[PDB]
Amino acid sequence: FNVAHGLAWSYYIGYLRLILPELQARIRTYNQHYNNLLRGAVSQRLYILLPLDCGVPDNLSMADPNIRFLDKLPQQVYSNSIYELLENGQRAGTCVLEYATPLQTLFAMSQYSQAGFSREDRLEQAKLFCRTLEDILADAPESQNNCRLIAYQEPAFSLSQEVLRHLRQEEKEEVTV
Amino acid sequence: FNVAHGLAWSYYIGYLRLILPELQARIRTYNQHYNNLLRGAVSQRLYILLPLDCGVPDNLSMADPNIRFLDKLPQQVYSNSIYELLENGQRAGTCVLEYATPLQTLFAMSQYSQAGFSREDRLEQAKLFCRTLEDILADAPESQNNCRLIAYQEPAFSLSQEVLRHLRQEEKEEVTV
Ligand SMILES: CCn1nc(C)cc1C(=O)Nc1nc2cc(C(N)=O)ccc2n1C[C@H](O)c1ccccc1
Ligand SMILES: CCn1nc(C)cc1C(=O)Nc1nc2cc(C(N)=O)ccc2n1C[C@H](O)c1ccccc1
Ligand SMILES: [Ca+2]
Ligand SMILES: [Ca+2]
Repeated sequence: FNVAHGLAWSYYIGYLRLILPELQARIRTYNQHYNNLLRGAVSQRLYILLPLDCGVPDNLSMADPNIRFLDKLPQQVYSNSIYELLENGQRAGTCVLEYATPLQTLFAMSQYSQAGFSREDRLEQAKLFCRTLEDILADAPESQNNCRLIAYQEPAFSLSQEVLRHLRQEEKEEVTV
Repeated sequence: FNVAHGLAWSYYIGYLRLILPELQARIRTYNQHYNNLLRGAVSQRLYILLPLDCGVPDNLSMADPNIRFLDKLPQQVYSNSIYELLENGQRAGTCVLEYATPLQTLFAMSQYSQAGFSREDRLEQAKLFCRTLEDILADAPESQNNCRLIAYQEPAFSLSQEVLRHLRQEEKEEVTV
């Protein structure tokens, strides 16, 4: 009994597979502007946050003030937000960012006593969710190239630094190959 | 590996548990009107259609012309539609009706070759989805009393007659106990 299997297939089949094909185009179009204006550039991939603690806030800035809302991404109806990642008050990167909503279900199940679903169970299923979604995106046409999973366990931490590490690695890969 | 487990928990935790508490109130309020006007009454439970063939049309009338859109249910934002069930052109019942959207995921997976998910698999998981959702609603507070699952296999059929059978049984139970 692994709720993560169905959660990952539902998230892919019912959302990612539908939104991702439009995204590269929406982002390029925006980047004409962003460039001419702030000489900036938004990464072309959807960055999906996968906190293993299944903590999804209503606004990213609350999880880290160095993650600042910049703009809504226009449509070519799906709402997607571009954020700037700050270091010492300076813009260090920009990207389309959002949390994987299925993790909220895992959180809610761990607080729903009738489910018999412990915090240990929640963590196990959050990891399984990440692995399954990775497997799906690996076999998937282009979708894998249109997004990046950012999974992290917080100790008992800077989310903006984690995202910047990925953005910088993404650029490195782009220019070296 | 059973995607139905996660589909059913996600459908409950992320939708049914959230909508059902408002529903009895929305329906009672509407029924003041419906009564004073057409001397009719809308059943107080959400009827969820669970076709085991995972065929979900964009409009109910296409699955059966004796299922006719009547009105949108007002809010106390969730969109819910009241339908009239016809027999020989006459109104025989009314209820809030909708398909269980997770079955669409099962359908899409059966057409997504990379999933390795056959029609046999789809049927097996559609049944498991129904059973799991029933189990969840059975342990759930009031939610079980605020909705009714209508699961059916179509041969190789009148959907309105299936729904009316349930509505009439529901009334019988109400008046006898
Ligand atoms: C069903 C897919 N899924 N499975 C799991 C598990 C988690 C998700 C998921 O995350 N879904 C989802 N993400 C969305 C993002 C936006 C946006 N970015 O504006 C808008 C709607 C979004 N939906 C909802 C979807 O369209 C829908 C389904 C049924 C009925 C109405 C709507
Ligand atoms: C996530 C829950 N789920 N799991 C499976 C599996 C199927 C469903 C499902 O059916 N979901 C759903 N049913 C909806 C009905 C209405 C209406 N009747 O207006 C509006 C939104 C509705 N959603 C979407 C939900 O709000 C949402 C999730 C993530 C992001 C944005 C929205
Ligand atoms: Ca956290
Ligand atoms: Ca059918």
